[PDB]
Amino acid sequence: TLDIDQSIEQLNRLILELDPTFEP
Amino acid sequence: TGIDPFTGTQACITAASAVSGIIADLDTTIMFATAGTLNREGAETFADHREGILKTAKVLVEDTKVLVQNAAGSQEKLAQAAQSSVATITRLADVVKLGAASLGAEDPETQVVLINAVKDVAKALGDLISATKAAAGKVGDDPAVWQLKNSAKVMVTNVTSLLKTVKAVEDEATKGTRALEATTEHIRQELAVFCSPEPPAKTSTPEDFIRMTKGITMATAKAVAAGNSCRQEDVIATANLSRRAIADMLRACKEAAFHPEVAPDVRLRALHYGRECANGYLELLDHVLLTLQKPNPDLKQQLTGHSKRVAGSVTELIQAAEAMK
Repeated sequence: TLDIDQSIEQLNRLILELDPTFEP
Repeated sequence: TGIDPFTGTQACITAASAVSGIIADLDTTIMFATAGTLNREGAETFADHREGILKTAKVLVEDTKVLVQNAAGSQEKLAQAAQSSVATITRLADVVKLGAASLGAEDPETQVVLINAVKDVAKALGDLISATKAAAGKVGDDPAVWQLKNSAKVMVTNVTSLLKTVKAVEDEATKGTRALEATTEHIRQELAVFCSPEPPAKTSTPEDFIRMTKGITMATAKAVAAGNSCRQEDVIATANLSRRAIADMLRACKEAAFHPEVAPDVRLRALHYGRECANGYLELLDHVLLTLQKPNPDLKQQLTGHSKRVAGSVTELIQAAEAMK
């Protein structure tokens, strides 16, 4: 289980996965 | 065979219509809430709805991934992905509405902030479903595939914004509650110290002890006022005042009681009603916390009884002080 503190972390990384301008 | 190969596309169109209705439904609720008519359901702490919001929000993140991944591929799989996401946002909207309503009609500004946060998600889903349609069965290079990924980030960005709003809301909704709890623990630590067999730091006079006892009067009234107003700022002020007033009364009581010129029965009596007063007072604060969680007329009337219990000990405390001379 995950709470809001960790969900917002995984989801800010997920925003960068999806972000097609961001590709290291 | 001419099997229907626009069902996915069709699901996107039907999904767009549904999402339009949810947004319209959230605008309606913002209207009611702004007017102050979106009432709390008795109690039903925000902490309850928070879980349902967060749980549904994570499901919506999966539905986002499924939409992105399934835009290229089966019409049927695209149709399925569109339908799933619309079901989830319907549910997410509904649980957020319940969470905002649980804040109570006296905080309408925050209620509208919360509903708008989920409305923003709804809008982002509409755009996402629109982008999958434009990208329906297109391959990587296509700008529609670029646009689909970009649309999906503008979706998850909104989702995390919802989650951030929820976190900010809950902290503000309990800042006074959590301050008052901190005060009750400090009082307990003070009272454990008061009751401990170790002597006070010094002796004092009945007049020093008396001037602290009168402090209880102003603090009890203040606490009753915060429980009736339920204003987090009054709850903060009560917390601060209550902590000092009870701490001070306990210090002076023990110092006065241990003064050599005090007879053992009068010291004994003073210590007893010092403890009694603090304990009656902790029960008053505990009733205040109950009132804050379900602020109905019933609990508030009961504040009168708690105030009387403190006052009864105060009378004893004042007569005990006078009897130290």
